[PDB]
Amino acid sequence: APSLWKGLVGIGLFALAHAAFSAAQHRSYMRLTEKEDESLPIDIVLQTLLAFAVTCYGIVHIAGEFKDMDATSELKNKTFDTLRNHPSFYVFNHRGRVLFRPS
Amino acid sequence: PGVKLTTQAYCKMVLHGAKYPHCAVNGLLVAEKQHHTLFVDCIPLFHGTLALAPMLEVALTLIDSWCKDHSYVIAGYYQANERVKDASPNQVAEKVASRIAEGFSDTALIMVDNTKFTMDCVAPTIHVYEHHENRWRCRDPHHDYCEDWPEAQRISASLLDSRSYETLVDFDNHLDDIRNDWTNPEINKAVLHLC
Repeated sequence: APSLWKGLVGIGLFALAHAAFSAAQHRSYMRLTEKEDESLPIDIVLQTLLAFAVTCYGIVHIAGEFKDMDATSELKNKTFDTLRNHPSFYVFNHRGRVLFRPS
Repeated sequence: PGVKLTTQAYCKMVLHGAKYPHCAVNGLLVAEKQHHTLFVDCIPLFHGTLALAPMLEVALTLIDSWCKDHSYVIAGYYQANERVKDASPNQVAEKVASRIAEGFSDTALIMVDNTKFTMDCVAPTIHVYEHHENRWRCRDPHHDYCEDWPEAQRISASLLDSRSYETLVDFDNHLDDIRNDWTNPEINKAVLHLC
């Protein structure tokens, strides 16, 4: 799922860049002709707004963690069996050691 | 009085010890009450700190609830120490032995050794202590407590070689996982199939 969102964001960014290039070409043509104070066509403006909204949707979905405020639910499935043993004090005197000695 | 146990109980005890080779293990043997003492099967009680009675309270009460359902009786209680160089019963073990001896007239304490605990077991590797309410604490030097030593050796070797002893469940796992039972059905099917 995240890969699809990343691809959609990339496609939206590419569409935005293409709309930018089209607007730049429009302004370059406008500089050619005297007067004719007209705005850029509305179709490209709608396309760039569509690219603005599409990339704005996946940018929220990419980084969603929203971890729970309560910390009692994170030590909830953990049992006391694993907590009893500690990495610090570790005695290497067990029957399994001499059981596994020969293979 | 001779002591005799079924290879199923011994295999269960050995596999319970193998499941947690780093902490002390506990077990309860079950007999039939209707001179030699015949054992039917064993149920593993707890593991870890192994110094708590009120959990043993619930364990033993549920054990009794099960014995009055299938017409069984509790014979003895077995415990293995953590350190390899330790073959002496503890105070809690003696207390449980006296508690069981109040009801039943024959409770043997089984100490599982750690020095001779390897892949290819010789045979007995079991310490039998006979305790009572008085200061009588005697350990039997050596006798025969199992029926078919070669066959039992073969089943034990097959069970230990094949990594199928992770299905063994404990009473603590029953509390943590209600899904898991504590009668060891798969173990019973396996020992029946092997024979």
